[PDB]
Amino acid sequence: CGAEPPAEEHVRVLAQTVKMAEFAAEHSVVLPWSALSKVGEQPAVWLLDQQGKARLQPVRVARYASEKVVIDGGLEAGQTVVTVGGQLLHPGQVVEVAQPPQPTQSTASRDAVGGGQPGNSRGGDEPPPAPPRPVLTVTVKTSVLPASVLLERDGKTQVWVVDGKQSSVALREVQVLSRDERQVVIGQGLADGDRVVRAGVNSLKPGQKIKLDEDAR
Amino acid sequence: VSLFLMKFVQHQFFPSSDRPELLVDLNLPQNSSIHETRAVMDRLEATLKDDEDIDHWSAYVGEGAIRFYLPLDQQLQNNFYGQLVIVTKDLEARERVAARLRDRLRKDYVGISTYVQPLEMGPPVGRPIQYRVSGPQIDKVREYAMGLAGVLDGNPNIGDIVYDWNEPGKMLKIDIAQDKARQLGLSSEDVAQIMNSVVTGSAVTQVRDDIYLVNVIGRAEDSERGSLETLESLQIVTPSGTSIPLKAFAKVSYELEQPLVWRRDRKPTITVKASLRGEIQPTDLVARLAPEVKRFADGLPANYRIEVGGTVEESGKAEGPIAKVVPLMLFLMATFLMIQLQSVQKLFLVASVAPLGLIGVVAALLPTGTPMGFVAILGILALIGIIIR
Amino acid sequence: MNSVVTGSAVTQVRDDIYLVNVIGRAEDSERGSLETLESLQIVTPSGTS
Amino acid sequence: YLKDTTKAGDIPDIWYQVRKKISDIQGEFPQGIQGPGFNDEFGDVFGSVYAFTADGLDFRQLRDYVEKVRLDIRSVKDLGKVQMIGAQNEVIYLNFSTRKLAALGLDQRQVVQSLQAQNAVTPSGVVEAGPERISVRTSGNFRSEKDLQAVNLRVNDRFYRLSDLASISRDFVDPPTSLFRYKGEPAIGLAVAM
Amino acid sequence: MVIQTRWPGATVDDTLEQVTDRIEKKLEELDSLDYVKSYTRPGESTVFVYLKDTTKAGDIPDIWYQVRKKISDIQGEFPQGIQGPGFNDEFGDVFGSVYAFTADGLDFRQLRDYVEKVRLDIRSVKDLGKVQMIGAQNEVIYLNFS
Amino acid sequence: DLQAVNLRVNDRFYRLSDLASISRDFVDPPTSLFRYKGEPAIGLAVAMKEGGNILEFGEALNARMQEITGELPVGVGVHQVSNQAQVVKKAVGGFTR
Ligand SMILES: *C[C@H](COC(=O)CCCCCCCCCCCCCCCCCC)OC(=O)CCCCCCCCCCCCCCC
Ligand SMILES: *C(=O)CCCCCCCCCCCCCCC
Repeated sequence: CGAEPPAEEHVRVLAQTVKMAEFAAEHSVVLPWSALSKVGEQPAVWLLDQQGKARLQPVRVARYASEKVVIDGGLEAGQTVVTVGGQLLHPGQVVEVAQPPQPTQSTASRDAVGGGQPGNSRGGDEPPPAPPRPVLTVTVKTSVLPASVLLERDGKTQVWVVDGKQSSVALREVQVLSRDERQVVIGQGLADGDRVVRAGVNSLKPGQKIKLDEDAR
Repeated sequence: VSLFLMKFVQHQFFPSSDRPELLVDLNLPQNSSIHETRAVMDRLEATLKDDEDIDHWSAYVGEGAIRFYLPLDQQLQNNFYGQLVIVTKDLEARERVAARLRDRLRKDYVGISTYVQPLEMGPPVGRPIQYRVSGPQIDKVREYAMGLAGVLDGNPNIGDIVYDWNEPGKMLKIDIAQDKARQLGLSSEDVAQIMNSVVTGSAVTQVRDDIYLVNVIGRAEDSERGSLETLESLQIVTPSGTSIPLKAFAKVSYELEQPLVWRRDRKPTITVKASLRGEIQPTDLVARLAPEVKRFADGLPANYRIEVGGTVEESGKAEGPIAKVVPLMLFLMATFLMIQLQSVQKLFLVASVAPLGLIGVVAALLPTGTPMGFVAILGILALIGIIIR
Repeated sequence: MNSVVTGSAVTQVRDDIYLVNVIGRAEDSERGSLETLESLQIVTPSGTS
Repeated sequence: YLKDTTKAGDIPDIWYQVRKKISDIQGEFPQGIQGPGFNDEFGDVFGSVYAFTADGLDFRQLRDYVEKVRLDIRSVKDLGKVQMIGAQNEVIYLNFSTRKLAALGLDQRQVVQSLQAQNAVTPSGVVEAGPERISVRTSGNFRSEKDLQAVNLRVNDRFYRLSDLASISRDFVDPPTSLFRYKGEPAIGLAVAM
Repeated sequence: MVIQTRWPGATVDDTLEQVTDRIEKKLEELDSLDYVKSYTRPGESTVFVYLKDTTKAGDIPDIWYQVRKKISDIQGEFPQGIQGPGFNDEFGDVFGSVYAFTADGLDFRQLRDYVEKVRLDIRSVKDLGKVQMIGAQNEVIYLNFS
Repeated sequence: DLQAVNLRVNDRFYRLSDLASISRDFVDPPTSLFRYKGEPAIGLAVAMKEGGNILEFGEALNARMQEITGELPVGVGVHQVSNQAQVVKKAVGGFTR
């Protein structure tokens, strides 16, 4: 009939000690833009006691805040003021250890995490067999070509597809360093059937046949 | 003893939906550029992109579409709301995917409100537990909401509580004396013109490039707009060709102003929603916490008021006419019985069996710990009918 | 003729939840009663009267 | 007035028909104002009315108190319509010293255009210059008599103060059109409907 | 019922106190209404209307029409800001399967055009309710002056 | 179409480029973004006409979708979400069971 509720968990947070700085304002105090809360009729912040609890401290900000709020007045040299708030309990709040530089693995998750296998994306996996898409039919007897057309990935997918009667593959691995992210211009290794698909490049399998009937209205 | 033990029997108005679909919502601490929302979105996406039961998953930055009339939808809270829909193979809790996601967000960045959600069957009810606090003054209702959540967090069976629009925004106040303007050769007209050319330039005619229409907008040079830091000590140009630093300005400073409010019934208010823990039902928790919070509410000026925001309101509203309708039908069926019989003695005799049937309905319910279901609140009447039969 | 009966209309103001529309008008030392409106030395935009 | 031979209930349909018949034809009238007052007369039932007499105070603050009363009244259990009476809408006359105006070579119409261009500009706007949401706000738009008394002009336009050119008449109540009075004394009533 | 209303920028407090407050007060007189949920933003006003869950169905459109009427006349008093009732009713009730058209290295314009062509070809299906796209893009043209 | 607009003689008739910067059209700061499998896309929600017999509308719809795919141009990835026809199928199946 009666159970046992789980233990209490301190609300996770990432605070930072107080370090007087001369950041352009003598003994000024800087902090990220997400560490300010209005109390009563004035801005303020939250200071954490050494005995795992939170309290509110009214401040008086005067210096501008360009993504970094800079205040002057009402400070405790070497005090862990919060820099992540907006949902804490005003009267009192049992805080979670914020001592680690990034108590969250987000500091390295942007580059790599290490849990399981990676996701999918067009250009690395084999698409399923589908009816032949009406080719881009952008071929013209030839030069420059919009960077969107070519979808060279690590040099292993040069747009080798020929724009001819079969939409086959060819030995066109010319790579010019004039890569201005706007258009690719080449002097050698070009032909009439050198052009390729615009968007359906990586999402297409080599040698796949196409259809001449195109959608238009 | 049956009627006695009836007290601790828990009640719930609606169960969830076994649909293999699941959703998750996120809310940022303060309003920022939608770019930040997309940043958190893509990070969470990169986290979950290869695992079993993970397929047919989409994002929603600023608004969540509607599948069925089951849930509601936060219309436009881009800077404070996001959505992620995921489809499981057989069960969202098969491998406790929801729990894994909870641990993921836990290890994720702090100060990011997040909540998991399995689709619910029945009329929308929003968060399972909420509370509304009123006040004709901003700071008053704010501090009172804080003083309320303080006492509310007494019981540890609640995961976390979240206030509403309880954060200000960095506002920039500026003004001119207009004396130096005419002194330097500047009029209020050109003043407003410049001020417009700095924030949002004038509007011009639209264009018809296709079936759609594109409205072109004018604006001054951007080498003087884009960031506040560069907007310091600006040598603003004058229509007379001259250029003078912003020194002629005054009171240019930072202030705080919450850009979100809720004038429920033409009155400001705050909505505090709280998650749960363990396995109790919101109704029972509300009943338990009712006295203390009531006293707290009493300890406040009369012009203010507190109300619940959970599901008890909806349950009561639904069962409203029930009480005012069922007794009439009771007497109807009673007379119906009296038609076949001819003595009140036999009437009361067979009637005695009617209430006594509440034995099994609870005996087969207490050990299982199953909450009192609304459907049962209905079927019990059918039970009365059949037993009387 | 307009400046004599009802002056031109201008933008309104937002002093509170309500709105107050301001109205222009010529000098009142030439309007108000018909008796004084007899033999009026009306001024001209060219300064003459 | 429709014929007293039709059934009830469908009356709103007839009202809608009227609104339809006039909506389209509206595109032919001149620049004069137009708006259907009451498709139906909501003024059917009215409980007790309450007059709030007072003297030596602001009619503005009086109406404000009445509005506060309306807000507090909303707390009552059941409420129909709530309508005030004899409201006051102060206006602001701007008499011009036509002689001096012509002497300066300019006309008040230009002043009107300038004031229009000055008022039509919102004194605030969202900027979001940084990651967090940011907005600017200035104090330059007209909000009171003094807010417009110190408006300048161009150099070639002899930038002067409005007082130096025209008479900024203080806001005042216009010639009445509907007056309420209790026991021979001015007041403001409030009718409430169940 | 959802009622949206924009404004070309203004102080949120003034925005609400002027447009939101007037809309709410005027609409309050409406009968059979229970909840009036206000919603404000830097330059947006949103009204949520919730009637009492005690009325019969069928006549709901009549109530919606009443709302439209109550706001139509009062419209002649708001300032030059935009205004338009979003949904007198929520048509977004049922929705079959949705279809995402992923693509990269192309024109979002041509993408939407292809989607529209898809809509035209879809119209040929036997029965069709509503067809609504999402995340559309509306390109603008800035003109910065020296 | 507007870059080569002139002015009057006393107004120094010049090209807009010679006076201002004609910024190329571009998408404004987003307000509503859709994304499939962490990738930007554009969805299309369709509703069944009221009174329409379900379990068939979806059949004809997917068939037409197959034809559209037959006509799908290059660089287009069709992805179906919320195929309720299958949901209803499994539901009624277990129900009758
Ligand atoms: C839901 C409720 C709780 O379950 C329990 O069993 C609670 C008891 C704790 C576990 C101890 C079990 C007792 C062992 C029994 C002896 C042997 C039995 C073995 C079974 C034989 C089968 C072969 C294996 O379960 C209930 O339904 C009972 C709850 C009723 C009591 C509720 C308490 C509320 C207040 C009571 C007031 C007491 C008044 C007297 C003053 C103290
Ligand atoms: C309150 O909720 C009680 C918690 C304890 C639950 C223990 C499980 C009870 C299940 C009873 C089934 C008995 C089967 C006997 C078989 C011989």
